[PDB]
Formats: sequence, C-alpha cells, structure tokens
Amino acid sequence: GFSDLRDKVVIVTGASMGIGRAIAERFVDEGSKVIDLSIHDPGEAKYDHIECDVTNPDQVKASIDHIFKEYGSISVLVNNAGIESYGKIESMSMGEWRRIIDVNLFGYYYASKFAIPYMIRSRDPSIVNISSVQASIITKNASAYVTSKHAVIGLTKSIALDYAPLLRCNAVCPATIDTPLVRKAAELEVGSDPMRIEKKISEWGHEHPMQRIGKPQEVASAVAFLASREASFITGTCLYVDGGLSIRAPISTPE
Amino acid sequence: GFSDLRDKVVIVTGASMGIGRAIAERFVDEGSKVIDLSIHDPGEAKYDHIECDVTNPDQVKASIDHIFKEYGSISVLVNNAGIESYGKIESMSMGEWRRIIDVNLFGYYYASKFAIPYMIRSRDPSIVNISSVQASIITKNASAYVTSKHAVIGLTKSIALDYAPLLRCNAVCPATIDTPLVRKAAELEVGSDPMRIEKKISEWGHEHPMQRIGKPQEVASAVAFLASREASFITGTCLYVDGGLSIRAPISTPE
Amino acid sequence: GFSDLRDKVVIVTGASMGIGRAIAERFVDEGSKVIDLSIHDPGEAKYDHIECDVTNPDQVKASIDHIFKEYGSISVLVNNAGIESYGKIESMSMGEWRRIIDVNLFGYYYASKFAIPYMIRSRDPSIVNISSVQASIITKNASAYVTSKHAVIGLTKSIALDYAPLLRCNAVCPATIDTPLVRKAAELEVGSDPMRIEKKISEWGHEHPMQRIGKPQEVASAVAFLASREASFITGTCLYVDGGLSIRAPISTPE
Amino acid sequence: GFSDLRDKVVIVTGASMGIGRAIAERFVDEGSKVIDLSIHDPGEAKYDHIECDVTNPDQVKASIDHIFKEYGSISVLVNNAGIESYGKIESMSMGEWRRIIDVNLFGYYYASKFAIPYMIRSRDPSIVNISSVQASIITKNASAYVTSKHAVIGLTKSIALDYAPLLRCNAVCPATIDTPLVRKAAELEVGSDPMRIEKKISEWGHEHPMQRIGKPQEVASAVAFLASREASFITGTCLYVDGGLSIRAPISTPE
Repeated sequence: GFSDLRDKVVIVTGASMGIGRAIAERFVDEGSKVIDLSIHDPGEAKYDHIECDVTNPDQVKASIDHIFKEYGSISVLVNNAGIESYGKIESMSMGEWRRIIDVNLFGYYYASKFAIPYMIRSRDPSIVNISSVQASIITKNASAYVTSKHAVIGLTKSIALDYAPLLRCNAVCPATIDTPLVRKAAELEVGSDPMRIEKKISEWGHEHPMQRIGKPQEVASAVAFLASREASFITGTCLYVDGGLSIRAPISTPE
Repeated sequence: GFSDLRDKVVIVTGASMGIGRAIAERFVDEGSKVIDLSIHDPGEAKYDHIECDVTNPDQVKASIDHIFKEYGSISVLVNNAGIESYGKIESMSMGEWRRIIDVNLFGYYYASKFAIPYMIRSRDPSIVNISSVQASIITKNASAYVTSKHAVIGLTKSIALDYAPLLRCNAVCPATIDTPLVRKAAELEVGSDPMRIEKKISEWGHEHPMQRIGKPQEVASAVAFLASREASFITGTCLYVDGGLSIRAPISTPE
Repeated sequence: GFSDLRDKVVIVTGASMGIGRAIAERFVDEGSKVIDLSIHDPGEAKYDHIECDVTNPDQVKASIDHIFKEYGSISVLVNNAGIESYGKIESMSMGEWRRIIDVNLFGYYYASKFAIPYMIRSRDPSIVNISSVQASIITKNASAYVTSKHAVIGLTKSIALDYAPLLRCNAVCPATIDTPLVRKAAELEVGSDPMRIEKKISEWGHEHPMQRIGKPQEVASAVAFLASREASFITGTCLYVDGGLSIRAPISTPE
Repeated sequence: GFSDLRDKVVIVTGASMGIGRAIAERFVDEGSKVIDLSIHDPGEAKYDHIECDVTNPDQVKASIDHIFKEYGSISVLVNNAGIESYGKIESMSMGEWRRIIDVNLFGYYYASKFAIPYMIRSRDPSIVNISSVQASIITKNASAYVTSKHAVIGLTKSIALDYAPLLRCNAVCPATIDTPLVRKAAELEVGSDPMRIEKKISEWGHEHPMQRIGKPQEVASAVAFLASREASFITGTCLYVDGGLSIRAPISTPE
C-alpha cells in the first residue's frame, strides 16, 4: 500500500455505496482517518460519517469546518458523489439537467472550496476528483452527465494550477465499474432478471479490451496512488481506469 | 466562400462585439440571413439583432420562435456569448462563479435546447460552439472560466452524438484573439495605459508559435467552415484556432 | 471554395487513387497547379504526375527539385502516400513492420524535408499530413500502422513549431472513408461478393455516429481548408474527419 | 510498496543511468528480480546487467532468452532506453534522424516483440513504456525525438489492445526530470559552467506548475504502480508525470 496515507485525515464524498464506499474502505485499510460526507448512512462502517448534501454549500462548509476542528487537519479530499439520469436535451426537463450539474460539478466545487484553506495548512495535501471515461468518449442520451464530467476535468486542472506546488489535484476517469449505479443502469435496459442483468453487464465488459467491467477496488487503487506521495510530481491529470476502453475504435480488422 | 451558406438562416449569440461580431459579419458576407441574439445593441450592422439574455430561457425560446416564424427555418446556431472574471476558488464569490457557468454553459444549453427542434426540420443543420484553447491548456485564477469551457466540449460531443446524422455539432477552440475582452484582461494586469497594454498583448503573441495573437476573422473562418457542407463528415470535434499554442511546451532547447 | 489556392503549386503524394486522388482533384478544381508524386500513373488526369517512391529520399529530393525548377515555387505539400497490412507484433515479419513505418512516416519526413526549403521562399506555404482517427482510437492487429499514424502527429507538431510563423503544418485524421484500400480491407474479411462487401462497409458505417463511412471528397475538403489562408491561425493540429467516431463510447444507455 | 512485485522478473532497458537506473533501483526495493539491458556497465549496482544493444534484434532476442531460461519467467518489461539530439528537419542528417527513431521506437518494438511470447506465459504480465510529456506538448528543433515519443504512444496502445486481457501495456509521460541527459541539454544552451546550468534548470523548473523539475524516483513510482496489480484495470494509457506542465497555458492573468 501507500504507507504515507496512514493516520492522515481523508474526506470522501458519496461514500455510502459503490466506488465511494470502496475508496473509503481502501483509505481505512491504509490506516487513514476517513470521513464520509453523504446523504445516506453507510450503516456499520469502519469510517466516520456526516450527513451532508453536497449541493448545499452551507452544509458542506459546516461539515468540513467540523472535521477540521475534530481531527485537527485535512490532508486528502476525494470528490466522488454523483448521479446520472438519461434523456435527450429535448426530453429531460431543464430542472433535472441542472440538478445533474449541481451534484456532479457544483458539489465538487463546494467541497473543494471549503476544504482547501484547511488542506494547505497540512503538508502535501491532495485532492482526487472522480470524473469518467466519458470526459473523453461518450454515451448517448447523457447530455448533462457527459457535460458535468468534462467540467470536472476543467475544475481539476484549475485547482491543480492555482495551488501548485503546495497542493496537488488530479482526477480518475473510470469506464464501466461494477456498482449499484451500473447494475441499475442495466436494469433500466433489461429488467430485474439477474440472468439478463449479467448478460447486459457482460456485453459492456466485452466492449472493454480487458473483456470485463472494472471493480470498485480498482478505481480505489488509482485514487490511493494519486492521493499519496508516490504521485508527488503528478498534478492536473486524469488517470484513466478504463480497461482500455478509451483507446479502442469499434472497427473490425482481418484476423 | 461556401456557396451553401447563401440564404441559410444563421443565429449567432453575443454578436454585438468581438469574435461574435466577426462571426456574424462573415456569415453576412457568405449571403446568409444572420440574427444576433445579445443584450447589447450592435448599433449600425449589416445583420439583424434581437434583444435577448441567453441565460433567460423564456427570452431565448421567444427569440428563437421569432426567428423561425419570420425566416421559415434555422440552419445554423453559433453559441458564442460568454464572460470572464478572475480569482482563486477561495476568493471569488460563489455567486460570481455560478454566473460564469450560467452564461458560458447554460446559455449554450438553453439556445441549443430551443433551437434544435426547429433546426432538425431543415436539411443538414449545424451548431458551432465557441469554447477555448483552455479546454486543453489553462490559465491561473480562472477556475470558473476554465470549467465552463471544458463543459462546453462535453455539451458539444453530446449534442453531436445524440443528433447525428441529421445535425452536426462542433466547437472552435481559440487561443488569444484580439478582442475587447482580451484588452480588458491586459488592463487588469498592466493598467489602463494603452501602450503598456500593447506590450502585454505582444508578450502573449510571442508565446504563440505564430508569434502574434489571432484575429476575430480567423475564428470566424473556422466557424463558417464547420457550419458548411464542406464539413459534412465532421462532428463532435473542437477545431483549435490557436496559432500552435496548445502543442508548445515552454521549455527551451539548443538553437 | 478557397480562392487563395488558385494558381499555387501543390504537391500531393500517393494521389493516383482514393483519398490522394480526391485531394489532387479538389486542388485542381480550386485552380491550383497540382503534381502527384506516386509509383503508379494516375492515367488520364488533370494533374501532373512524377513517378516517385516516397521511401527513396533521393528520388523524392530529385522530384521536388524538378518541380521547383519547372513551376517556380511550391506553396502546398500534402503528404498522403501510405499503406496498411495486418498482423500481431508476433506474426508480422520485422521487415514488413519496418516497411509500414518507412512509407507512412519516413515518406512524410523525406517529402517535407526536401520541400520545406523551397516552400519558405513562397508566401504563407502550408503542409497538410494525412494521419488517421487511429492517432487516437485504434484497431486490433494494426501495430505498425497505428504506430506510424501517431508518429505522423508528432512530425506534424514538430514541423509546425519549427517553422512558424512562415509555414504552417497540420494533419487530417480521417476515420473510415470509401476508398480502394478500405474496400480491400473489407474483402480481406468477407470476400469478393459486392453484396457482402457492402454489408461489412455498412457495419463500419453504423459504428460512426454519422451512420455511414466518409467520402474521399470530405477528407479533401478538410485538406483544402487547412492548406488555405482560411486556416491562417491554425497550425500544429489534427482536424478529425471521423463522423464522430472518436468521441463515441460503445456502451449502450436506456432509450 | 506493492507486495505483488516481490520475486517477479523485471527487465529494464537503459538502466545504467538516470531514469532507467531509478526504475531498476525501485523494483529492487520492491523485492523483484531485476535485469538491466544496456550497452553500458552500470558498475556497482544491486541489480543484474546484461550487455545488450536494444537496436540489435539478435542481441535483444538472445538477452531475453538468457533471462527467461535463467529466471523461469518474465513478468514486467520496462522500455526506457532512448536518446536526443537537436536540429531542424533541414539541418539534422537523415542518418541521425533515423537513428533517434531506431533507438527510441524500434528498440521498444524489438524488446516487446521478443519478450511478449514469454511474458504471456506468466500471470498478469505488464509492459511500461517510457514516452515523454512531448507526446503532447513539444519543444523546438527536436522533430526526431518528438516523433519517436508520439510513436511510442501508438506502440503502447496497440500492444495493449492486441494482448488484453492477459497482458497490460501502458506508458509514462515525464516532463523535465533531473537526469544527465537533461543536464546535457542545459549545457548545449548555456555552456559547461555548472552554475549557469543550475540557473537554466531552475528556469525550466519554474515553467512547471510544481515549480521544480521532477526526480527520477518520481518517474519510478509511476512505473512501479503501472507494473503492479494495483493497476489491474489500467491499460493503453499514458500516465503523465509532468508537475502539471501539459495543462499549463503560458499566458498570464491578473493576480
């Protein structure tokens, strides 16, 4: 693992399930003091939790102020909380489109804005933003989601440039990962049949050169690496955890 | 020139000055029927103008309706209206940060959302979004601006994917261009002395491989190309009009 | 069209068929004085031809020296000559792998190296290199081809930076285009049945968001634009002519 | 550290000095069995070394055979051997230009070609290719070098796509790193005065957002991560270790 993460205060947003929970658990395994900021209670977890809606800047500020007071520092912030709904720009209501931007982009902006002042009071703090392989190659009927993930890359570069060399900021760009959100995405297409869901997921996995979809722990490994001193000269970039998806053209060749 | 642009209905937002004006002027020269949507009166101009705030969906929808019923179609929409102010995520007020996102991103979303239903009723319609070289290489203390320009790329790709093959959508990514906004940027750094402002602009020009900053008409040439049938198999991309800025590492080598 | 191209001397390599022939014909239509450098005679063509193997630097130099002497100048060079054979790095012989690099990369290097000295003696000369959508998203069993197309982008950036602002250099990145090479690629997979070939080609076309493969003339339009003064502030970039292929993730979403 | 790297057989080319040496040294610290393939003797070193010219396929194949038969497997291949000389496409001899391509590209191709058949017989083998930040943003008078580094990216993607899921292949893209080659670059500009060389290096460091040049060990950290199981779903990508250089536009803004 990354020994330097031990005992450091790590905040992870949206860590009650899926990738966020996997990230929180990895940091706990690294020995960090982890706090989850989410609207849902992670239940019996080894990490701390504060009820917090990332779209509410006042609650985000209060939660972060509380963490600094309780723990004495903040060394790592992982922005992960996000949502996805589908629809053509003409079908999705303007409210829902804006809501996706609010959670996926503004949530990252608020958490970063309020954590940074405290983070720079620590040695070599690091922010990791979870974007998507869709910051590059995109899906249909996902206007708001795709727009928000591209925005996250811009926010990431900005924070990196504005605060270097004291604080580093990078993003992780995952492709299809085995999470509740993805299983739900499949159900929205094939129904509740566990057999038919495995088929749709297998189809997606076969589209990735690695021939399977990713695991939450694989995204968590990239986050831990970027948050650690092992990435001391890495800032402003997105580490793609996509099983090769973003470099594959879907055009057959003779074999 | 592009003969196919003659008589086509072209909407350009923020065309009362700078790049937007050069774009409207180029389409007028191509024989198109051009309408400028902006909150400012362009004064004496060879193109039509409608008082419209791009961040007000009611005004945008109404303006687009006035154009379609009056002209009979809408073939090209050029989203250009934008703004920029500086400050670290820490100093800039949340309100100003949100405003930059509202104008630079939501303005593009509203105009596209309301124009698309009309545009798809015409043959080979196209949307061109003005992003920035900062969708790739960025500047300091410009997080809202940088985020918004990255967001525009995501919006562009999604409209391109959701509406191909009937409608194409691309972006233009300009570096430093001679515009009032760029002159305001210089002033905010070196004062109001017009001569010092010229020295600053020259410094920026020398950072571009082309050794000068770009001209509004050069951005307009790219927009006209992408809007034309000459770009019939081009969609979802950003055409960089940056004088080589984005491919240059600021690291000297032996000469 | 691009009026500024009229009467200018334009050299196009590999212009006896496919994209190269389409590029040569477009420049002839623009009124340019065009010369094809290839090993095959274009037969009855409106453009000039010189028998030339781009992998032979001495023949390339001699041919270019001859053109400058005969025509008095060289304003545009379009590097297009290329080949493709398939095979895993373990199956393709080292000789064939090297041969692909020789034609696809070294051919561009030789033509550029010998034309540049003459080109800078003209006003605003421009080089356009034909790369591929595979400079970004790639196909399987195409190691040498993919490597060569990435190399072409590096060569393009280098020439652009080294000679700005006098000479511009850009690349065009086409996806699947209807050419003899592509039809042959299909035959290598489905056989000579015109019905089965149309099916394979249709399959490829459906993978592009535009739902069809591109036409040679569409690539030629991008080349003419980049070679013209309409692209006066564009240098070091690749204009993707891919029908949206490079921005598409092959992952379904609910609809 | 990455516990999975213990006892794994790791080949590193050009590891007698600089980045290559730091990479070999890091793998030795991880408990791997490391073999350096280079034409130079690393002298006193904690890792094994074989006299081998990476541009000589007979020597490469023989060395890889000596390693597999002696150690029983090959789990990781790090292609690093490279060189750089300066000059415009016009001045540099064709022989020197070809040589840079031979070492920087063909050396990677030969080592990969001969190691792959052995590597795929082990579980989860991985190849890491050292490219450069110049696979994106480039320097002047370095066409052969720049071309070769872009070529390495194409080679990387193709090996990743052709051999997934059994073997992964990624690249590391370093910006300015403290190495002898970087010190030679400074000398070729400011002379042999060690103090002036330090001033030059400092200038380059200040161009990176991190305000310093990178350390060989920082590149090694990235290589070890990509070679490890921690990067199990990461393939075909380039991890930028550039201190933010590639996302920085050299354009000032108000402060």
